Amino acid sequence: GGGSRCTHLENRDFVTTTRVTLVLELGGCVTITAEGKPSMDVWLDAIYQENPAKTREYCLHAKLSDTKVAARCPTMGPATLAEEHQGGTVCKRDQSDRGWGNHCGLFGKGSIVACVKAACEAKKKATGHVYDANKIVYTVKVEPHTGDGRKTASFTISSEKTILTMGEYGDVSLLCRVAVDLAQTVILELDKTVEHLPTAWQVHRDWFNDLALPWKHEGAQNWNNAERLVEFGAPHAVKMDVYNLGDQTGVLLKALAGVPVAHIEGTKYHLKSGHVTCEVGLEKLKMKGLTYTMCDKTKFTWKRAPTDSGHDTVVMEVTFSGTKPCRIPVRAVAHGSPDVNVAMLITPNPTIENNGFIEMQLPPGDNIIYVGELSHQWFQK
Amino acid sequence: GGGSRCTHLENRDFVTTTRVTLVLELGGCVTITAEGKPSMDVWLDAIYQENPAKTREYCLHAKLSDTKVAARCPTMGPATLAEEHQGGTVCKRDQSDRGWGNHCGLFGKGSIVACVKAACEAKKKATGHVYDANKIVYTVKVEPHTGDGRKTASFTISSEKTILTMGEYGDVSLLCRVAVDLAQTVILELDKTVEHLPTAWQVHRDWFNDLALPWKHEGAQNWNNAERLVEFGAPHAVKMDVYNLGDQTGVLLKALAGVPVAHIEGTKYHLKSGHVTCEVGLEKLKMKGLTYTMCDKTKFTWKRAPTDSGHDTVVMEVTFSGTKPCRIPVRAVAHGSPDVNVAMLITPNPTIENNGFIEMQLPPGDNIIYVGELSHQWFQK
Amino acid sequence: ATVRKERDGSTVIRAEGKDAATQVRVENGTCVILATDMGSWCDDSLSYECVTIDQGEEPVDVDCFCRNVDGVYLEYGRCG
Amino acid sequence: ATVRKERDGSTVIRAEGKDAATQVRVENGTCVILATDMGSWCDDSLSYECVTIDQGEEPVDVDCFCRNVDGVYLEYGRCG
Repeated sequence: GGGSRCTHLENRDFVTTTRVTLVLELGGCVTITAEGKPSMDVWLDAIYQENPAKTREYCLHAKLSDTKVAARCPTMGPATLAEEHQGGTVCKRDQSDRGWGNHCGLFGKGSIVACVKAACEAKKKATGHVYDANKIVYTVKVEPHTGDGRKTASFTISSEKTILTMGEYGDVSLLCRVAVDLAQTVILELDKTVEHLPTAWQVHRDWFNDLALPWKHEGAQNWNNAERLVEFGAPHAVKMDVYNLGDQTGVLLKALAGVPVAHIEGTKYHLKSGHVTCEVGLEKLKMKGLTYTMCDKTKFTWKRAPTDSGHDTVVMEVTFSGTKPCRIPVRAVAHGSPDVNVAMLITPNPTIENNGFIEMQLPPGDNIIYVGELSHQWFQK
Repeated sequence: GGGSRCTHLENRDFVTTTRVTLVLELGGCVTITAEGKPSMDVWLDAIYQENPAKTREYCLHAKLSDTKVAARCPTMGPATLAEEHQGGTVCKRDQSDRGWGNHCGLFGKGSIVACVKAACEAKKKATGHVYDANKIVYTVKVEPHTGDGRKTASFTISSEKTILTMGEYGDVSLLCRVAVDLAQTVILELDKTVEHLPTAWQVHRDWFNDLALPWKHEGAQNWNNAERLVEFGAPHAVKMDVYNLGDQTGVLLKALAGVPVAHIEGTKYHLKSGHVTCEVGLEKLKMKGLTYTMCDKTKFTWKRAPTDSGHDTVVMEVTFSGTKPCRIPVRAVAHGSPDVNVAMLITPNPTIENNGFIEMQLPPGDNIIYVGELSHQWFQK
Repeated sequence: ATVRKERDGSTVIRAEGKDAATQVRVENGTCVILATDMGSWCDDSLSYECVTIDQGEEPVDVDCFCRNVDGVYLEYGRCG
Repeated sequence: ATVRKERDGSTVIRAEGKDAATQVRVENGTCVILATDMGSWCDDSLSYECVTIDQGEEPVDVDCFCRNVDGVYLEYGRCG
């Protein structure tokens, strides 16, 4: 290998002195090049919190039960049910036409009230967790970009500095700072059912807090705003039906279309987006191969011929049949100028080790790459 | 009894010559008064069709299965799956980043395709039936509005005339005509589940035909437009997940809020609204009690004293202790004028029968009602 | 259908789908059950007044009515 | 996990949740299964290419990879 992960990412930056200030975005990576120093790949691997605090939970499908209706005749005042002043109920007061044909002395509008008990169907809740800046962890990884190893530093708000040992390449120092409103960021999940849905979504707390659904805190007996999922039928003399507004999963998933899907790995809740600013100290970085002799120019073979890296750099792989380890002779000419070298190594000291990957920058136009006496025509766009 | 149903309805008209042209609305009723003829209550009882034709059915919850993903490297053309040209599948073509780390010679975007089989979950269909003007039936009922019997006439487009026999009251002729676009009116139902929902709703066919859901005709193997309930995840090198958009019941019931709930009684599908225009012939109607002597003025008792009918008429009930049957003496004076009768009978020939209900119109102001020598003060608003 | 007298003087008729369009005897009166949407007894229930109709009156806008018995209520589940 | 050779020369590894972060032997090669969302076998399945990584290359953006064996596919249900 030798740092091939960065060579694959879409968001790749090159930073080319002792310190270097970089911004590390989740899903991106940075390659640091420095004269007389090995190249380093640095990236923000994760931003997560273990066991974040739960927020309120929402009901997606109400379980409606024990519907009761009371009526009073014209002049006889309001119709009442005990369930009007109880928790876990949804009530509606209305008026019905009354007369001699339904036990009233007068013809007119009489009071009618219908109440229903409202609970949540099993496995039909939407849950949330909120982040806390004092408990977030951010993982920064460093790997030598040599082409022949990966180290991890974990940071909090309180622990901003770390020194990583890059084996034989010396030491690298990292001073990282984190940067939106974490206490206003919620990670939303739905209870699992037979259908396949994403793991979770990251939403703004104010949006999560406005969902038109019944809600409660874990452990509460009843649901608040349960009327959101109840519909009352037209009143008859003494009868008024109560209906369900149905399963809200489709409603919620439609509103979540385009919202970023987040990941949960055990007790780790991952932020979908974010960045960290680092100071990378290269003063203790040393090159490996200050003792190795030049590779025999005639013993190379193209394993993978020169190809576009996707980042306006050229990548290749060579096989070596001579004495190992050795420092690889690499150069490139502008077609028509065989004397001047126009190759700018991203892998600065390519070395064949006992059991090869070279990356270079080139000026636009017709060029010829040389890995020893192994040659290849290359046009830089 | 004696025609007390009409006295209870909110939509009540009075029509006061041999023929009479009326409009009969569903949920409404008409009282016909005619000099030297008994009063009649006429109403449109129902507009229905037995066994209407089924329309397309919609899926509310997709059952997703056998998800397969195929990928090709940059330059290697499109990724394909057999399921792309099959029925009962949902497919999405996309591009994924590829390189040496996932078996491609080049770095770049490679083609990726994901396919899923899409069926409907059991009891998760929305069905429709469409009306046909050539098969609609409309039921008109007639009942003597006497206060001491109900007859039904069924009409079609082909059979517009009928003669009903009102027992001793003679005969009544009816010539009825029907009147929106029936072939563009759909009655929508959802399959029954554990929750309580209305029986059905009456919708416009063009609205029913635009529902953004998978659809099919009964008996078809697959669903059309099944992609409406599928969501594809972000593509990785060779893997792309496929998710469900969830149960659409809540989506559909939200759109049906305020839409009129319709009724199904066996094989009868009832229209929620509609009217019929009738010609009612009264030429063969005769009064009953042309032989009965006057009731004894002193043998009445208020069973229910004068009360507002709700239709700017006065209703009451009397008990009689003398010789039966007899014609009830009824009158009313404007307070200050004991000579002049200001009572306008809606029950024109009130009769006490062997095992009583009187309805009158009155001019505004202070009045006194007399049922024999039984009296009652009445202020007309 | 089953009948039970509550401690508040009320009477509760518990009905199922079989009881549709039947007439039952409650104390020294009778009640007519005309509800069309009844099923087997459960939590998904509806409970309301089974209105007493005075002698010589026709019932209006009710699918449960009584004669010669006061304070009657109907309850039914909608399962099955 | 179970292995089966199809008539088209392909190989199908059928895995469950127990198979997460395991290495299996397929013909004269080995495959590493790293899918984290696996469950018991059913209709609610996912099937894709378990990509062969060339010698001296590190796998990138794959949760199933093989060495010294060609045309391998992974399939898993997501029930339980």
